[PDB]
Amino acid sequence: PNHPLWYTLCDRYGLYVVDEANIETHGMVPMNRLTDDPRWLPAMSERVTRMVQRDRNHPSVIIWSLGTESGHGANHDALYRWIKSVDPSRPVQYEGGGADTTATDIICPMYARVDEDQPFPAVPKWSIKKWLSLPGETRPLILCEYAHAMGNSLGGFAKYWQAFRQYPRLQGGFVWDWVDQSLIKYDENGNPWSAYGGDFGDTPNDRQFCM
Amino acid sequence: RLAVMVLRWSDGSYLEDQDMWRMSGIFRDVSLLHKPTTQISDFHVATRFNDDFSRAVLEAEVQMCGELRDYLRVTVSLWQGETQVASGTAPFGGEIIDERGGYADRVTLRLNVENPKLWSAEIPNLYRAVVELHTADGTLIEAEACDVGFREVRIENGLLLLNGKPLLIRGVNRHEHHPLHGQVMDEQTMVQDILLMKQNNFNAVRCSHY
Ligand SMILES: [Mg+2]
Ligand code: NA
Ligand code: NA
Repeated sequence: PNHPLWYTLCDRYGLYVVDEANIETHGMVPMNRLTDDPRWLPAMSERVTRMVQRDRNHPSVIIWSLGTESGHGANHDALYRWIKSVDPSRPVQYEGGGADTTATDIICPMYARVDEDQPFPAVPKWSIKKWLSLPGETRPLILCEYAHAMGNSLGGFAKYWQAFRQYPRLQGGFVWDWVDQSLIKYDENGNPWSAYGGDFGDTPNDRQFCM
Repeated sequence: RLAVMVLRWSDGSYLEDQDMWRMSGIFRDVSLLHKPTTQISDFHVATRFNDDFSRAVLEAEVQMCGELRDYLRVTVSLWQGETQVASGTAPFGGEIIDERGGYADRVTLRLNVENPKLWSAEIPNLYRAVVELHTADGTLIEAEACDVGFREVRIENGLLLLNGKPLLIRGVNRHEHHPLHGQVMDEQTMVQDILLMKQNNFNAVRCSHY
């Protein structure tokens, strides 16, 4: 959840908002080790329920999100249902566990390509065009992360948009991401320079991946 | 002496506007058939399965014409080569259907078949079904027959399935045509067509358009 003033500003200028619970357990092995564990349910619930209680009156918030990159646990299913019950006014989405689990109203893959399948074991990323038409699937598809803009990037961006326009059920996506996460450091003359991971003696690190 | 007057054009022509040569005459076989007074007038064969296809039930509905008598019987027998695998016999008089009763001139036979050999274009396994109309005592009146292939065709979850697996149609459209004889068909030509089709990885055909 963002600084409270952000929602105000989005109400007034006009932007659609995905409001997301503070839940990400990426580094667990496997990814759902905590979110499938009922002993971590109360801790998780407070991060979803308190977001809904604070933010439920802003018109700019149109979709609720259960977090990100935490696999798919039974805690997600319970919390998905909690939201659908106290606030029917907004769809709920969540990406973990293959983008199309029983915990999401919207097929929300990350980095799924337009025409090319990436058939990973257990959690494949199908081409988005193919994904809509998988036997028995009916939901809309909106990428929660796509077109990773790291460095000299964004090649093939046109290809997504040609598809978004041609397919009614392909309803677009959220580019990753807005602003470089670099920090300021100074030399011996007082000149500032932009820094990434590693530049503070911080280790282990992931270098330029923060930009 | 037979006399047949064949009209090129009729009200039937309005429903026969296929993209093809427009011709006329007696272009398929003529024949003469002799049936008894008490006879088999129609018959239906069905095959349905359990979930893994290890058990089948063959269901055959048979209809008769002529005078109805208690001594009359039908036997449907299922053969694989020279081995009889199943058999059923019953008197006429179907299940009750409504407030007025049932078909006294009809009978349904149900035969159980364990681990049936299934029909597909990949392996066209066939059984021979023989339908006998006869007396209780076992005196034949007449017999009809057909080839039987045990297969299920259903659509589920948006997929066309054959015996539970999703099909991939390698098909072609085929009109009935010969350059010398026009629209008359013969066995030699038909067999020639089927061999070429299968030699060229086709598995399906559409009877365009009749
Ligand atoms: Mg036409
Ligand atoms: Na669209
Ligand atoms: Na990053």
